[PDB]
Amino acid sequence: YSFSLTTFSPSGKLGQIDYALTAVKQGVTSLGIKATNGVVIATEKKSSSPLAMSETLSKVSLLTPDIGAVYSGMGPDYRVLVDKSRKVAHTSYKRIYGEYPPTKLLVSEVAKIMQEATQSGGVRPFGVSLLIAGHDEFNGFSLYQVDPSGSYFPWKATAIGKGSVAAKTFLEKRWNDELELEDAIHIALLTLKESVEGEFNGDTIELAIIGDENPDLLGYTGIPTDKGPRFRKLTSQEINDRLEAL
Amino acid sequence: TTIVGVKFNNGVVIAADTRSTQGPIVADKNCAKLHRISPKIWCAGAGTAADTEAVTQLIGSNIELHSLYTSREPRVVSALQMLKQHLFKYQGHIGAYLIVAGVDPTGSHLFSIHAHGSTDVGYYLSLGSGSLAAMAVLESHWKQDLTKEEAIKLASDAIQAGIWNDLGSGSNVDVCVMEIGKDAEYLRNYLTPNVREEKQKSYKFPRGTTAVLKESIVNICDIQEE
Amino acid sequence: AGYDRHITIFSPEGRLYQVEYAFKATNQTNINSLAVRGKDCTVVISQKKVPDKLLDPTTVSYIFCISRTIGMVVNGPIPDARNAALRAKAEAAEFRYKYGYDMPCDVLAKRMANLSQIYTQRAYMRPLGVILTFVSVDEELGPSIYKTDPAGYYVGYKATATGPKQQEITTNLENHFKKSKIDHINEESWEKVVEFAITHMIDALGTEFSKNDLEVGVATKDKFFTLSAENIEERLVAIAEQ
Amino acid sequence: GYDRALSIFSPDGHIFQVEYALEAVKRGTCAVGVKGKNCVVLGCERRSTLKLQDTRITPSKVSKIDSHVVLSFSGLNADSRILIEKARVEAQSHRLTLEDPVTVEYLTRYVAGVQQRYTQSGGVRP
Amino acid sequence: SDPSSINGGIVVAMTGKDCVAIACDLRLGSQSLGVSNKFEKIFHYGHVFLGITGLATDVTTLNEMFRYKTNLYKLKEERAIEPETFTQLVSSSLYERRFGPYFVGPVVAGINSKSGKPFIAGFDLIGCIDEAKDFIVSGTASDQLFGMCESLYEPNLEPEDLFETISQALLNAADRDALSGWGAVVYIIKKDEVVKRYLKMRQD
Amino acid sequence: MDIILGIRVQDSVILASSKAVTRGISVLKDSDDKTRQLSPHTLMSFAGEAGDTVQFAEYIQANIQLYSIREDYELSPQAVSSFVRQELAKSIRSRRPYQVNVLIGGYDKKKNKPELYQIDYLGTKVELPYGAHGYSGFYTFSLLDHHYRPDMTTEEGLDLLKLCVQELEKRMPMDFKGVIVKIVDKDGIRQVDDF
Amino acid sequence: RYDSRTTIFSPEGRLYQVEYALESISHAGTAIGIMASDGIVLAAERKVTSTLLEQDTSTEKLYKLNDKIAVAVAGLTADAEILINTARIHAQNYLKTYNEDIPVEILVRRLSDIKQGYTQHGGLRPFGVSFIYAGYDDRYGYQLYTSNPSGNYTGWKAISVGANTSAAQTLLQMDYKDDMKVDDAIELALKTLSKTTDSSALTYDRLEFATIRKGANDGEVYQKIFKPQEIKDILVKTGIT
Amino acid sequence: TSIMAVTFKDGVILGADSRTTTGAYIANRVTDKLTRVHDKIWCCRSGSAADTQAIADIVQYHLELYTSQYGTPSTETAASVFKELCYENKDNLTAGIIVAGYDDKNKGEVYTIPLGGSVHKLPYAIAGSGSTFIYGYCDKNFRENMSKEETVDFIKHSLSQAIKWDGSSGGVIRMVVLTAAGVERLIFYPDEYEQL
Amino acid sequence: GTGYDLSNSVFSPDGRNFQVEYAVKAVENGTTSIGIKCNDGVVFAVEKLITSKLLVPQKNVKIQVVDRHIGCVYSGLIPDGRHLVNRGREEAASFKKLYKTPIPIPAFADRLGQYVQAHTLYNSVRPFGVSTIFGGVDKNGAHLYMLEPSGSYWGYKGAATGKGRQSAKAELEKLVDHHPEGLSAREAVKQAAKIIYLAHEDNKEKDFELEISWCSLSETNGLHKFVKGDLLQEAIDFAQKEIN
Repeated sequence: YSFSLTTFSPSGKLGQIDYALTAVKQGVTSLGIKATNGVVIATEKKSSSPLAMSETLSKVSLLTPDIGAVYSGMGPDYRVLVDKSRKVAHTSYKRIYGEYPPTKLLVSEVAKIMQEATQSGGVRPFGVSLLIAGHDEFNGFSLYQVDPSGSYFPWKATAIGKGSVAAKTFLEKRWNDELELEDAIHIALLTLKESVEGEFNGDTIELAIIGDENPDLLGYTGIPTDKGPRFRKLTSQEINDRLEAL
Repeated sequence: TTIVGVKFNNGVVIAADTRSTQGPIVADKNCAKLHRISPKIWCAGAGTAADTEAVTQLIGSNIELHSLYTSREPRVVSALQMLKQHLFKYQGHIGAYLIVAGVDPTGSHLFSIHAHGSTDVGYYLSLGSGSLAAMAVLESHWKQDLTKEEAIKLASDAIQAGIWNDLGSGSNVDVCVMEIGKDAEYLRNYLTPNVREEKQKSYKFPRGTTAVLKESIVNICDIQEE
Repeated sequence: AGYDRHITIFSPEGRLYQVEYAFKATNQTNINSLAVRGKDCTVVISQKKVPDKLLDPTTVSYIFCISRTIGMVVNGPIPDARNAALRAKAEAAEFRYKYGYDMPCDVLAKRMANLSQIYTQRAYMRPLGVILTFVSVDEELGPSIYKTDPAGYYVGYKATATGPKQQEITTNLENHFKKSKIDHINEESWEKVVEFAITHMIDALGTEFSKNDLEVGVATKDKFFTLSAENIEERLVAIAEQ
Repeated sequence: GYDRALSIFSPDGHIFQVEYALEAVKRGTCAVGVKGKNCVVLGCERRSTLKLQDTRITPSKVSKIDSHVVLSFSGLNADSRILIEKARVEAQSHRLTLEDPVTVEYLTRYVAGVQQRYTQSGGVRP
Repeated sequence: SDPSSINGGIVVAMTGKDCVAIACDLRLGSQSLGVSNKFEKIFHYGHVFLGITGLATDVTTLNEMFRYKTNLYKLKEERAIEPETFTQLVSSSLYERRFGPYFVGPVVAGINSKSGKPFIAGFDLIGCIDEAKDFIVSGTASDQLFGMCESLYEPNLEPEDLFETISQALLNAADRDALSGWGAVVYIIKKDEVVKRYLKMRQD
Repeated sequence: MDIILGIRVQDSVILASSKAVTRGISVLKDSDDKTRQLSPHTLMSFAGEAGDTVQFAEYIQANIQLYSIREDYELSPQAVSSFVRQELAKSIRSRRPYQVNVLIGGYDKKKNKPELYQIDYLGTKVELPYGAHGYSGFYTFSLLDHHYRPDMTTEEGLDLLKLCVQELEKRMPMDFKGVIVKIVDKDGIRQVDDF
Repeated sequence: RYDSRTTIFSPEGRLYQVEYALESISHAGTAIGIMASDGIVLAAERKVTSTLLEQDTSTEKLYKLNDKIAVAVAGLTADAEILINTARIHAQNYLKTYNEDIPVEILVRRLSDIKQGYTQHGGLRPFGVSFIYAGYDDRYGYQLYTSNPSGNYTGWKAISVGANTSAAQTLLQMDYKDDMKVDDAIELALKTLSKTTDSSALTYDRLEFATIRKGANDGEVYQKIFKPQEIKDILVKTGIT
Repeated sequence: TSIMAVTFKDGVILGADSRTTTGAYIANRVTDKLTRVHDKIWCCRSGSAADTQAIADIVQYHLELYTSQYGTPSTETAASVFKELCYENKDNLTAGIIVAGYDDKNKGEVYTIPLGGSVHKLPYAIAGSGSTFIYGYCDKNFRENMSKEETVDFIKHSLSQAIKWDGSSGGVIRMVVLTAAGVERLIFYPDEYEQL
Repeated sequence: GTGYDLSNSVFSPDGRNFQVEYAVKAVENGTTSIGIKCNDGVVFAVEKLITSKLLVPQKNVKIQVVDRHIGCVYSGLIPDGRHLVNRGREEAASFKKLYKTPIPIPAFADRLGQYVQAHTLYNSVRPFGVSTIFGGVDKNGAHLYMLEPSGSYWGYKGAATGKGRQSAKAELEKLVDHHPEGLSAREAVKQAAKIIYLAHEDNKEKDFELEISWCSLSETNGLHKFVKGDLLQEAIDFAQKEIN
């Protein structure tokens, strides 16, 4: 029943999908909050030893300059799948469309890599549920959750991982229909400090935004006609700033 | 077309004209001959416009993919080697001539690459139709070690001689200055040698000066219930 | 109950029992490795345990030269040690001619790690039981240590240790870095950074070492060499003498 | 018995997968054939599931494969549907080769042929 | 004749102020035989118009091919493709078969519903972006058109003055083009609506 | 083959096909068709190089027939023409190119309107009331404008078609030795005997 | 026992895996088509919801496969996703080859083979998707079908798939009218959806709607997906809100 | 474009003309033809410039693997990779390559690899198009087991005659000295060596 | 225990692959193979049991040659060891074509260890179950390895495997004690024989035949060859003299 990708259950569904979901819940807590001019995405880092460099873990990886991600679930699965995601994005949708793809479209490709890893029995699907946030000039700022069940959902605010259930009511309570990015950045840290305490500090919590265009990150100038990276990773020093004013 | 590169101490400049000719007729008066491989690598195209355009795009996506993968700054050095490989595979059945230059942490580099897969390094290069006309200007007027100032002046001078003696090189000069650890400066239409001459009559007339037979609306959108 | 007789089939906790029994196969040669960062070098010192006298000791090793600037230290078993070493070498070669420059410590460790994930992704191969730690001084990152695990998890480090008595090594290192308040050793030639790694390992294990019982690989700036037993010996009386 | 798999034979010499395949035929609608001397009549039960079922566009249980051979079925309706289409590509192809329309004797072999093939193999059900 | 343009045909695209036009002749030829008087060069997908010049078999084949490519996009994103984006789509279809290649010279025309800004483009055989917004011409009368257009071109004519300017350019050129001479259809394109107006002109 | 014509009138479509089959310097047979039905109301004539003609006609015949059975409903002439164009335009980029050129006439029974579609070898669908390939189109296109009207009866279309055969005969070295004249109407496809 | 792979039958000539695949369907929300000679309404219900699930920016249980045929989805949305792409690709292939927008029958028959094919061949999983195909073709006019995950099809005058199939079917056939109106067809879908679904109030945000009509301007075929606000207003009219 | 490599007692010194011509147009005048494939193993390139570069990079992929797994390659070992590649790619490529290197136990070894690809151990070799002008002076003026000064002077002078008698030869005369002291670059400029 | 055999890629909880350990047990039932490395050579000797006294004597070898300079002897199943040497001849031959030199002994060690490792890594093959002692002479002098069915190898001054590894490792352990210097290859021929003679008291039910081979830099021109004739008889006399 539960226990092949091939076998359907009496009430249906594959069990491997359910067990892969279990994996996510053993993960770390990542959460996203949509503001009216951004999306803030936040997660923490752990590594066991403190002798570990924390700036070497990849968990906030830009897929494109327009679209950042986090995960909860398996660490190994992330790096591989981020790698694959990027590769597909240029083949199907940057050699054709001529620019880095839509937030909606790219979320569908990611789901399609998962889906292929469910169809082929003896091959497990990815351990991760990602949050993929981005911007496009048609559908605006957007936020998604793409599950290891190969389905994706759009969301207003969401959290995934172990601490998800505690975070979601904070999100219900504290979300309002009109927010700024700066009130979202503070709400993001506040909620994430529920997930852990005794170790939360600006050098071990990794937090980024997909906000407004920044020509500061564009790296070539004197071309006004294109936009710069929507994405911005905030440094360790910024994360400490926001944690003091909170 | 004409393309030059001038190596200087604190970076490298790549200049190329805006006109594109496909036969004896001018395809475009203004259209870019500075294609973007990566934010710190730029290159200009010569030869058949289609082959250069396609190649730059193909290699460009791979070097942006590489930057993310190696989690460090895009090398000029990566780019050339990968590009060279790409060129080899067709066996010279692709007609791309390029000057690629950039700044990376290994420093500034200025390369020439041919359709065959012959590869060269100098401290001053050119390729294209009007390469012989610019080459003369570089060898004489260049010396080893330059400031920003002298490099930009010498680059626009070479294209400018290009326009005046080369048929396929025309119109304006677009210059891109890549200094080591600084933003590329894309200075669109830095130099004009000859501005436009206007036409001497107005050619706009009333309607019915051109005959109509039928007038129709063609669809482009979906109707409602009205 | 199903769920380490298969590579891919999950447990009802969302763990892969079989993959984790590979994190537990790294004790099979029962050696310890330490690699630490100096300020112009990366040092790795791992045991060389030559058990028998029928063996010639100079072919016993775990430190492999991968490339001009890249070494790798293996903890865990020999058969998989060699498979790890050829793939990293093979990839080192591929990167240089394809992309026309040397291979950094990150680029190699990420690629092997992704490769481990692929081997766990299919049910047509197994994971290996070996822990890989890459050592180098990188072209623009300087001293770098990247540990690639059997699942394909990687994290960088100031210092890492591996093996059965790894926990005993880990407290000694933690206390050093805590007290110093730097992420480096400030000794300014590699001959004393090597001495420092020997020093901490004697205290942790409680054992003396001798010429045959250590292996030392040294990543120096822009070059790499693994030290003979008589050069290790010079280091060992340097410790004893103060 | 030896229904765990198709390729393994059976002490009893009956491949179970075929026997159960027959059993499945009894699910579907009755079809009857009766020959005359100048006619064949091919009739079938067309069982109506609900009164919301169209007669506008809903498939008949009888399908012409070519313009003078007729075919009814009994069985798994899902399975019949590709069996009828496969029968048909060959059938038409019969004219490509010979410039003769489809002979009924060549056609039965072919339909038995796609089926025999599926049974012989192990990585398909009959 | 030449192997990439035995069957002729001409397309001309101009820019006006917040308007485009595109126009073509309707003669199909096959060597020296004029075959059909009605046979359009220009086709459209949503609010972007495309003429495709060249060897006549490939005009028809890419008409179908592009419709397949556009419509896959439209349904999936739930929104129209834009004539900025659509440029790079032609460029990849043409380059896929560099060896044994399509023999066409397509010319886009169109106006964005997110800038309100005219966009025209040209492509060769294996495709290129020719991103001038001067005016873009292709066809067998390519040579003829580049001059006729240039002479008349004043930038930023009003739409109804622009209809005078492109119809006139096209008509003179056509009489003196061997492989086109019959009929004309002129598209005057605006944001709001698209008016199609066939000319009345001479046949040869 | 050595003569191929098409003229479309008020309620029918008229197609003419060469009898002669010229192979080297000998005419091996002087009374063979060069047309095959696609459907009971869609008729395709063919001409071009020998050997290409025969296998192509039969292959297309198999496909249109197979669709007709599948949907249990016959495809409209408009559909049919685009199918035949697609095969030619693919072949011109394939290993073995055809030189089969076709005219496909059909009495469209959904638009209740006669339609003639000329299709050349390279692969060009054009809707046209006239049609012909080879050096037969190079005589009879000129002729057709004057003597045609906006419409006429099928009888007057028959006589009009006979006039183009007479023009060809006089001025073209190629022998065809009479023509098969087939009409495509709303009630089937028939043969009319004509000199 | 026989609850394994697909080659094997049960000695009762049952393939357990097609039977279970049916049962997959009623663990995703109700989906209803009702055919009328004035048009077809397709109406669907969300499987679950929360107060910060965004569902006003996109549909994800109503997909256009082409410009005259569209589908409602009930079942696993992952299984659905691949089959919708394959359907849509084929829909345009038909367009390229014949210059006609694909007939409803050819499209259902294609997908019935494909579903069947994943059960019959290899080791691949069967699909557990029910698509209500609602189309127009100029042969049969207006057409409704639905396809089983089993890989066969039947034409309908009304059908319900998804959760609560039996009840939702019963209320539909109870008040069905042979000629109907498009407007009444929309009303009968809300009336049924209320009693079958265990959500307390029936909200616009728990509904997706699309209508396919040729009677909203003739000469042309108009696919009208209702936006949230149109859905929100029509609940008022029927007095549920 | 004339290239050489000439053995002596303490080693082998490679010589090369830094002129690269595509037709009458000098494509570049300061592009040297000395390519490292290993520490003690270096290669000279003449013939078709594109073709030779492509062969050259693949020999190093092999020799990267060679160093890592199998201990250092010998001068002989690398020259075999060249021979193998040139031979299988007979009709796609003509590469005139001189491979030379220093071993400790064997001193300098020179192998010319023809256009067609073979291998030919020689105490001195010359290849290319610029090499058919200096043969008679190479034979007469050479002696075995030279001293280092003398060997440079032999290479400088032979290559100086090449420039008088070919146009594809020029630039500056490059040398790479391979000895146990290391790898050493040497250069002269035309102002000096036409007074010879 | 039970479980985690029946597969050859399945990890045990202890951290092992059971079936791979059962390989070594098959190698133990195989006949005794030793190698004694010497200061300018290597000597390989093997105990070839006599099935019945109808066997042709000195016409069946478990010694096989690889290229023209590398000796191999396997213990374990006789045909498995054959199959693994054939693959080895093709690999040594590809190396030889490619580089125009004979293999290094470290080179071969790497390559063989990858082919044994490949069959422990996959689910559709049974891992090998042979050890194979091999070595020869190169530029860098003499070298000796013993490759276990686990795919493990190291150099050895001296190596033994088979039923007689209990006796043989002990005799070799005396050999290093009496000679740390190296021992000439000639005197090791006479030594090779005594070692086998005492290792044949673990397979005492049957009779044996002694075959010695060698490869020596200065007394065989770097080449492997069978030791026969007078050299082979002297070793017999040596072993016979001291056993009684």
